[PDB]
Amino acid sequence: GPVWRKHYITYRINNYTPDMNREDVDYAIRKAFQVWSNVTPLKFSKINTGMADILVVFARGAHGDDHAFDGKGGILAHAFGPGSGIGGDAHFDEDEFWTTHSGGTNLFLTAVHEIGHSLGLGHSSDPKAVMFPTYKYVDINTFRLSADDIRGIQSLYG
Ligand SMILES: O=C(CCCC[C@H]1CCSS1)NCCCS(=O)(=O)O
Ligand SMILES: [Ca+2]
Ligand SMILES: [Ca+2]
Ligand SMILES: [Ca+2]
Ligand SMILES: [Zn+2]
Ligand SMILES: [Zn+2]
Repeated sequence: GPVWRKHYITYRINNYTPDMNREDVDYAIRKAFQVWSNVTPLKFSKINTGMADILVVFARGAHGDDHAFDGKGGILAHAFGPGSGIGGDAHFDEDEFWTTHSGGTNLFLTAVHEIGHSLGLGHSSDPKAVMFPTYKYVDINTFRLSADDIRGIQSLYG
C-alpha cells in the first residue's frame, strides 16, 4: 500500500476536544508521533496554518468523509493512509471522552494506532501490537511498540 516518499512530515491539529486541556492534546499527539519517529527515518513537525500532511480532527457523526462515526463506544477513531488531500488525516470521535490516563479513552494510545494508519500500516492480529484493532489501556509509561509493530513499520520505511 501507499507510503510517504519524503522524511519531513507535517501535522496540524485542526480543532481540540473539550475533553482535555489544550496542552495535553498537544503533548499526547506529539508523543504519539515520537513513538514512530523513534523507529523510522521520519521527522514530524507541528504547523499552525496551511496544509499539513496529517490533519488531526476531532469530529462526531457524519463529518464530511465516507466514514461516519457511531456515537460513544464502538469506533474510536480512523485514519487515512499516505496520500494527498485527506490522505494521512487522522479523525477522533468526539463522542468518546478523551483522556491523559485510563478514565475514558486514552488519546495517546489511540493516536499511536491512528498515526500508524497515517503512515501506511494496517491492522495486526497480535494482541500485543499497538496496531491490534481493539482498544485496551496500558500505562502510558509502560507502553512499547511490539516486535510486530516495529517489523511492520520498518518494512515500510528505513
Ligand atoms: O482502532 C481504533 C483505535 C483504538 C486503538 C487504541 C489502542 C489501545 C492500545 S492498542 S490499540 N478504534 C476503533 C476500534 C476500537 S474498539 O472497537 O475497541 O472500541
Ligand atoms: Ca492529508
Ligand atoms: Ca464511537
Ligand atoms: Ca468528547
Ligand atoms: Zn473521518
Ligand atoms: Zn485501526
